[PDB]
Amino acid sequence: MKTFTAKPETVKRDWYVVDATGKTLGRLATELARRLRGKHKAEYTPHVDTGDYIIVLNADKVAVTGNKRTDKVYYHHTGHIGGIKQATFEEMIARRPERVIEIAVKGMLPKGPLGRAMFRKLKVYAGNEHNHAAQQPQVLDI
Amino acid sequence: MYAVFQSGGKQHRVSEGQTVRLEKLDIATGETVEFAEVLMIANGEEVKIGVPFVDGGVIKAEVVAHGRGEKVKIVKFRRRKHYRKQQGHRQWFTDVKITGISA
Amino acid sequence: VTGSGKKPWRQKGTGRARSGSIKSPIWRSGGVTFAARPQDHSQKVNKKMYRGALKSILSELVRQDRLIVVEKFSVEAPKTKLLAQKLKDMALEDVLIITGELDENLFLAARNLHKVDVRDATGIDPVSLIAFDKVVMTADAVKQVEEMLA
Amino acid sequence: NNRPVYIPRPRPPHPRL
Amino acid sequence: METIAKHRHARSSAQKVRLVADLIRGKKVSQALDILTYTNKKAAVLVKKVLESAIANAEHNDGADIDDLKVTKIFVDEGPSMKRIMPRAKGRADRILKRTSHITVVVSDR
Amino acid sequence: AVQQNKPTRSKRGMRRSHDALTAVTSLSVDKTSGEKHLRHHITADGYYRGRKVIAK
Amino acid sequence: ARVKRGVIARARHKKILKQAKGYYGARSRVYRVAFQAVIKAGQYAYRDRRQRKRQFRQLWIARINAAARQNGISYSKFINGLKKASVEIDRKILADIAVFDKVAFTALVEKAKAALA
RNA sequence: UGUAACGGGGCUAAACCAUGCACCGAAGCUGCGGCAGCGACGCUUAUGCGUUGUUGGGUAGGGGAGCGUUCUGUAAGCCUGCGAAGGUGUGCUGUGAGGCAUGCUGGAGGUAUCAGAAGUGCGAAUGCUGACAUAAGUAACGAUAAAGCGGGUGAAAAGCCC
RNA sequence: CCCGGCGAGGGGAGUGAAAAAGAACCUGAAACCGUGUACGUACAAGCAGUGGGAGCACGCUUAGGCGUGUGACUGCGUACC
Repeated sequence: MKTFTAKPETVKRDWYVVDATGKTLGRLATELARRLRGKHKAEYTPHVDTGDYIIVLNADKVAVTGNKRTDKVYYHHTGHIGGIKQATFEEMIARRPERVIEIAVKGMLPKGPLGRAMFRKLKVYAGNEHNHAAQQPQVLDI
Repeated sequence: MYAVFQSGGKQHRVSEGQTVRLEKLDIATGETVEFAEVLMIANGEEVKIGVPFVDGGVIKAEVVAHGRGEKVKIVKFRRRKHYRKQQGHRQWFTDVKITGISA
Repeated sequence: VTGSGKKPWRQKGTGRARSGSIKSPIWRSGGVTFAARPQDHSQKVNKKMYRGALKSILSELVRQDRLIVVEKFSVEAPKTKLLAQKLKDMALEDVLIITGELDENLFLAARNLHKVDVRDATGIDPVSLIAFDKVVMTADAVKQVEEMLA
Repeated sequence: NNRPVYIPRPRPPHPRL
Repeated sequence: METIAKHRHARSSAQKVRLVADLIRGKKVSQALDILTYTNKKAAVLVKKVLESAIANAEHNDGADIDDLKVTKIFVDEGPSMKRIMPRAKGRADRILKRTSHITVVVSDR
Repeated sequence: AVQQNKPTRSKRGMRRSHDALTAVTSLSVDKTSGEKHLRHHITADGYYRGRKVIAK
Repeated sequence: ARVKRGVIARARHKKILKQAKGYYGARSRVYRVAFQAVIKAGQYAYRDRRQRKRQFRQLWIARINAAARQNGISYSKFINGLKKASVEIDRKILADIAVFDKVAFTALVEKAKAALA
């Protein structure tokens, strides 16, 4: 018969906490994208957001191997005559340590309205504390 | 309480007392048909196929209708090459209702 | 087509399609690319082929019993009423009367009868034999047929 | 509906040789 | 009741009159009348005359009590256009369309 | 200076969305004669703030 | 024998426009544009009659892979175990079982693990 | 012009070398259902095949077989004012061009089957004629000699009369 | 007869088998322009479709779907000659 399709209304989404201390940026980010997309669930549907809410703590403690800590450069254009701005990994960490983790996940997710929707589930914090204790955020070891 | 069986080259998962549409069969509309090629039978207890097609599992089914499927329009068009072609297709199907599933 | 050969407008400079005359076939009110002319549609048929078809037609009428041979067929007076009565008792409504000799009395009687035709053996055509449901031939009319058919 | 009559030269006399 | 009333072949363009029509759509006749009275458009007096006629038709040919009447439907449709020739520079000619319209107003007590 | 493609009726309506007129919806009633008139304007018969000002 | 083509031409145009119903703008109103839209829809329909089969195949594999991993085995290992165990269930049924009957899938992965070991 | 010499994220193995076992992956191959061409044989003998093997991407182009439109005969026959043609929807039907039945408008013509003849099929030709869009309620309203007020007429007056 | 400027145009009445046969008059298609109803649309990028597809609004037997309309989201996809 017709293949099962998850209905967005009747989807259960869980809350998890991931400690991002001493974790490789890319390998941690790759796992987060998988959970946010919902590919880990047997009811995964490409056109439905079946993912789960993920809280990431200690963003500033993320680790990178090699010289990426100083050689990795993030470029962004401001849409002006010469508005090309670059920041290294240290500069990003000092300014906004959470943004680097968000940038990594941003590029590991599909582009489109559904991709933006599942990205909004991620909640990255620089410190070790979060204000989402009312969501029963069970600890996820990964 | 459902079983999996192979009928027309594609497997079907049918529960008791439900109608399933499958490829045309050389059976009149008012005769029972047998499906001894049962891939899997599921119940409160689970039984699998150590050898394919279980050991004695059979499915009793009754033919209902021998209609044709919805018309499908096939269009072949080559851009700028002065070649256009049209065609139609209606696939034959057989509606069968599962009457009994053995063990 | 009535008109003049003057070019509607100059070849170049105008922003619209090149035109040569107001009478071009792709123009309104004047044209017809291949105009018809009075022609003869008559086609040749060999004498033997005409005779063979006529012989073939006569044989099959006999086979389908659509041909009835009788003695002299005549009407005493030029009255359509008499002819209608004579054909009524014979259960014939659409008949082609073929007689060896054409008499004005029979010709006038059947003139106003659409379903009835009166003809001579010489003036016999395949279409009339096929079209008419029944054909009645007199003894004299029969004889002239073989002579002309040979 | 009706063709114009003046039909001036719309092209500009400026050859790009 | 239907009690339709229309004015056909108005000289005003359908677009221009259609702005005035949207103002009074669905409103009561009492509020519609003074809204048009103080609207500074030519279409205002064209529509107002049609609305007056519709109210009169309802009062005379149909039931009375025009106080509780509303303009249930009002629409403007493009009418026949008159083609005119207007000379332009360099001997060219262009077509001027004098656009007309039909104004239809429907009022009912329910 | 001239369009390359004719705009649709959708774009035409979208541009015209701002052309809608607005009703005055601010008709005041004269103190004495009780005649509807535009605010800060004399009545049709020639009244303003109650007292007659036109006398014609 | 002059022949007028008004009736036939109008019939053909109506047939195309009927097939172009629901398209946006002139694609559903104008015949010249509607004919192109209808033809293109025909090409896409023919092409997507084949992409549908592979698109659903990918969806079933993703569902099986998620279910198998949840049971503690990779998709590639799980399928290999079934082949070794002589199980002819295809992806469509496997994905259907995983979504609905978790116990049946648990038995399948257990059977696959035994065959591999 | 802007990272801009992995497609990107990102990777210290998610790079490279050697070996191995898995899996994904096309309209390829196989399975199931259906259609058509060609060559054989068992038999029907102007046709089905209990069958058999194989073929079926296609421009220029060659070959074969068909649909539909107007008119002629069949036809003073047949359908039709308890409703023809045309128009507009819907539902069936054929591998196709198409066909059939019917709701509403329409108001008096239409035509089976089988043959015959073509002004026999349009999306393009800066095609021709008409109708209607677009730009757009945009530019402009034709000498920068100039108007203001009172009264009159009128449904209405900056433009008419005083 | 009524609205209107002793207008235009219209609503009644009447004539007629029929007045969406009213002289702008048989039939009255398409482009084009409107009013009403259902659904969608103001954080989302491209030949505007196609495959999958939730929700909503209408009807049908059954109480599960089937049909009709719309169509969020998603894979693929750069008109014709």
